Amino acid sequence: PILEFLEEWSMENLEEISPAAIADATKIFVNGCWVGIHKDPEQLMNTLRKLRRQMDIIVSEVSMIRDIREREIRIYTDAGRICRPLLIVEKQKLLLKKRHIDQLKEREYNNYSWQDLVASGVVEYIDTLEEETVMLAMTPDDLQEKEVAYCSTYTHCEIHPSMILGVCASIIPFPDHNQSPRNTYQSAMGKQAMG
Amino acid sequence: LSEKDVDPVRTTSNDIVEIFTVLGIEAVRKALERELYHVISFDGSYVN
Amino acid sequence: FHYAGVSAKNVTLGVPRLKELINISKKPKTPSLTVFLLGQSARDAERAKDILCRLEHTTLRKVTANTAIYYDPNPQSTVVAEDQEWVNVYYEMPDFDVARISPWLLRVELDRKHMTDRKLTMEQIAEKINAGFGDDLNCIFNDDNAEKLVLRIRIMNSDENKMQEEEEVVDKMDDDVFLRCIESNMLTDMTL
Amino acid sequence: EITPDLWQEACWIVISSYFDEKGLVRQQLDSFDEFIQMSVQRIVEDAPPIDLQAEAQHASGEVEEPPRYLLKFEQIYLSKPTHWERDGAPSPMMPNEARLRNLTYSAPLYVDITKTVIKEGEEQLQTQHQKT
Amino acid sequence: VGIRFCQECNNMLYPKEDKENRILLYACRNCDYQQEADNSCIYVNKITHEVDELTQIIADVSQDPTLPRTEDHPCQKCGHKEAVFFQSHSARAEDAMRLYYVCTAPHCGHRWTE
Amino acid sequence: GPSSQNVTEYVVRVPKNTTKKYNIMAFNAADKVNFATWNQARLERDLSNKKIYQEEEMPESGAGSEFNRKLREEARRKKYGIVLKEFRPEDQPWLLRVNGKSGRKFKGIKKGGVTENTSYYIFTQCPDGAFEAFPVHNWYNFTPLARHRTLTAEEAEEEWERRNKVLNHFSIMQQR
Amino acid sequence: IWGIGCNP
Amino acid sequence: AERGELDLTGAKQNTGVWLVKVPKYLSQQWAKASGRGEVGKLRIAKTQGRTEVSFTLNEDLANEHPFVLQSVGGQTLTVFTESSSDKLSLEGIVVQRAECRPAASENYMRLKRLQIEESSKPVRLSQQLDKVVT
Amino acid sequence: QEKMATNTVYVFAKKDSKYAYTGECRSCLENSSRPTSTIWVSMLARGGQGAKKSAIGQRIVATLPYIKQEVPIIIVFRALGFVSDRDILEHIIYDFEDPEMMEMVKPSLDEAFVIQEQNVALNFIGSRGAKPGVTKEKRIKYAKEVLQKEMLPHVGVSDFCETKKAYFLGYMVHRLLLAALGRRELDDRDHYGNKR
Ligand SMILES: [Zn+2]
Ligand SMILES: [Zn+2]
Repeated sequence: PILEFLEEWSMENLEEISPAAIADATKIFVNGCWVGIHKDPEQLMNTLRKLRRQMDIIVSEVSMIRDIREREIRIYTDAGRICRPLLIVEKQKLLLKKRHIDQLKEREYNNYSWQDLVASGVVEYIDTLEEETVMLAMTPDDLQEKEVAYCSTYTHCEIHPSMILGVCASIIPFPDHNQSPRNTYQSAMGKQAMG
Repeated sequence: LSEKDVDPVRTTSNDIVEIFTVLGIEAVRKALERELYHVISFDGSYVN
Repeated sequence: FHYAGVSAKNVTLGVPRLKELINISKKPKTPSLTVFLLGQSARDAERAKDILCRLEHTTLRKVTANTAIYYDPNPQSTVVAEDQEWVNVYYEMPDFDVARISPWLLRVELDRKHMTDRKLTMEQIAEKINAGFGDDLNCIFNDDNAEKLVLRIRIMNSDENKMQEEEEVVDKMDDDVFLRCIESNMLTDMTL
Repeated sequence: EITPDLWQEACWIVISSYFDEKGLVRQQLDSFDEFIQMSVQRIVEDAPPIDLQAEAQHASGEVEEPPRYLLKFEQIYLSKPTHWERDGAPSPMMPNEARLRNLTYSAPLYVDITKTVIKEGEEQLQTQHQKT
Repeated sequence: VGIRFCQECNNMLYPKEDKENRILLYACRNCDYQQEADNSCIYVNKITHEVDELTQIIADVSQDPTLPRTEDHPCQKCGHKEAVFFQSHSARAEDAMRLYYVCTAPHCGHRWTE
Repeated sequence: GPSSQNVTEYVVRVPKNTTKKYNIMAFNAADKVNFATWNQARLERDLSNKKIYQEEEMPESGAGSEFNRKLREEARRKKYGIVLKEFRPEDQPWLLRVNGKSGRKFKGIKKGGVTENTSYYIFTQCPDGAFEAFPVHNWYNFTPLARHRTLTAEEAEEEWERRNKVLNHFSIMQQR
Repeated sequence: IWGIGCNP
Repeated sequence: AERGELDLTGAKQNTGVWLVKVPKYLSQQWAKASGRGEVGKLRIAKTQGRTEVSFTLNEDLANEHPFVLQSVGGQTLTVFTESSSDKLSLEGIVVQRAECRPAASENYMRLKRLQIEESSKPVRLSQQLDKVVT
Repeated sequence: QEKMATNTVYVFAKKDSKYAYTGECRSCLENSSRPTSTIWVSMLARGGQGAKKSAIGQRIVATLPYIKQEVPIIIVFRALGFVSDRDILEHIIYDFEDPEMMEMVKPSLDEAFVIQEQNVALNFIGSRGAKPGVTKEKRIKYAKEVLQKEMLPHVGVSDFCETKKAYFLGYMVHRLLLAALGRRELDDRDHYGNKR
């Protein structure tokens, strides 16, 4: 489906490409295969991201990466890519709003769930290759709000920083007040506990 | 060591094989002792 | 990782150095040599700098800003505008012109910063190149007053004549390819 | 509608929604579901059809006389996990019974197969075997 | 400097000298075409390789969210205040921490180093 | 004049079937293809199967196995591999020879990527004044071959053994 | 975890 | 004059032809009847220093298509035909290339989704069976 | 089980290897079938010194799958059918204006200047192929099969896909040349973007 859409959206195929024209245009790779080149990259990239956030043609797991310095757009539909969900930031305002959390709060008898949040475009899944092209805010309120200017172009926000820890490290209380090797040791000891 | 204004007496290399080829087996005895003492005593530890 | 900046040198210490000494490895990971200066060279920093220059390997590639291979049929023609003056001066009383002049030219520009840092002399470099390749290379060097340090190299005039009636059609490397090989060898192994 | 300083409640509400919809082991289950639903069927379809013919049997005129047998697998079907007893009577196999009796929790795998016989008799017959 | 490809065979032209006329000729080995060389330089090697990275920088990099942006340094060409600034980003750049500013705003595409 | 504001609109016709199929012939710009010198041309299917597919099974096939030995020979060759493929011309590249052997030779290859979601049409002027659209049956990219002396394969192997050709290569080409 | 000269 | 000879008369006359990339819905609409001799009208409007090309879908066929031009200077294209009588010929040289784009933006994605579903119909999936086959 | 990503070009620098820079791509046929086949494009180091070797300097070689010996890259491009030197460089170098990349490609072109015939290049690939080759005809067909299927399968495995494979091979070379020039940074094996 992605290849069909790319053909619709003014992507010249490698076979039809004059060799001279490649130099000034971005190369579009889909699953590691150089499909073609596109003369205007940013419009295509925005359209692909809109489609993924609406979940129309591009599934949520599909990751689009643009390397601006190297003039390459890479789209991976491959399996095995590890992804984490991140909130989406437009302008400097989080897309998640009080109406969304009000619907989620009454999750029972409203049939509003995480899938509705993904479909609404509030959250998105981002793999590491796409993480390289993403400006993230650890905490929304602190980093998004205007201060002495550090970054005014945040594109995503972390849901909560404590989610970087795994199952066994999540039982540690006050992990940030411990030495690191000690958290590593507790992760191993907690597997051997009795209960 | 041959170069002018270089002290032939005290100039020393860390490589023990070079010490053996240039200065001899007794010189390597001393040089190996010196290098081993340097690796042992860098942390401050002492071996008799 | 946890040595100090006081050493100001790469030093292998700890278990790896113990293994190097124990196994008597032919090649240490960081071979080093501590040089103690005999007399006044130890007292004065400048004299120690002289000794350093004597002890540190220096090649033409280190002091060469850029190299260009030109084709100039006539040395008097001076295809490069800049070398017109000194080529004309040298060919006012030309040397080795009687044998011939090789048309291919190798022009080497030497960075003044590196040249003065190692305290090398243009005449010194010319002598070293002449000695290394014998008479097969003819070198022309600018005066130090010139803003750009230029060394002009041509194939041997006798070799250009071939000094042989048969002349042999082997034509090994012609002259341009031979000049490129000469440039690579000079840069890598000049040992100035 | 911005959520200021109410973020501690909000972030954990969205995290809770994530973990309600997607469990902790969702990756294993989703991968296995992809295997069974698509990969098995695709592996069956990708396999080239089996072409077989006799080696000039009967030493006759042999104008393509040996019949050609063509087999094509299609439409793989999976049943629910089932345990057949010593009697041979099929019965559903609950996972705990598999743990206690050291059984293997497995499900029967069935494929539709189409067999075509071409004997150069000007007629080809394509018999179909259902749920083999 | 630049490599010229022969029209007749579309292959690389290698330098060659005509002894009779003492004229440099770029001649293909595969085909007999010969061309007089205007440049008269065969091989140029810059050991210092002091090549400005301003040419290599793409104006598209201004769109990157991750790049830092300064409004302190105004654009020389158009006066737009914003300008993404980034370092060399290049291997074999020796030791340079120069910031290669790129003017933001559509179609200016101005690259300056201060 | 009328040229600054002319509006032209023409009918479109798509006949159901055409006796001659329509293809695309694409030449690279750098090749500088010119049709003024194209007095004559020859376009035909390739025979490279001579080298790698057919009449390569000439001598061993007609050696003369007979009887039980004939049966066994045929069956053995067939079961040894998977019946060697023969000439199926419609699925082979095209060879173009302009002005006979003297002129340039080009080779066209069918565009491997199919246009499952695309179609190409050609508009041609006609006396009735209506555009006619014909589907593109196939796309071919033609690339020229120089009419220069070609190194023999055996000689090429011998030369490549001497990968270190210190002597000038141009003289070597002249010798050949 | 301390510094460059200490420990990690 | 031989079987392999190419009739270069079109090249000699320098006949100019236009190449256009058109979508599958348009081509399939044309192929539906394909024998009525009519599928639409191509309208070209030119101004002082700008030209626009558009195609109107036939009213019967439907039960606007702007054209975007592409430069042809980077590659030379010609059209040749293989006659059923084994008489190869050249029709002309391509002098202009164009692309046909849909007018609808979002509702067109609905038709695209329907086409995707139609193309996914031949795709077969493993089927869950409630009762073991006996 | 963690694995390195397939169908991607990664350039690494190996000190021990004679090649200064090596770019590898591990290709799988859309995960549908066949084992993953890795094709390496490497650049020989300038450390090796000879009258001809120093003049050529860095020369690119390619380790095609199921061919025992390294194959010069220009020969591979000619085997795919792109005989002309200009066309090979057109695939490898996207902008001819830059002199440095063309300078890098020149030595490898010189090394392969003996072979100017597509059939001869195919025969050479077959002859240095690990599998034995009885005749020229057999060697040519075998090497053509290897190029069609074994090398770069993800780009294409049939359907006259030589142009696509040529463009992707040229991309691998382009990335190797950019790494050698230093314009692109060498890829890191530990990045979890690469570790499927
Ligand atoms: Zn030529
Ligand atoms: Zn500006």
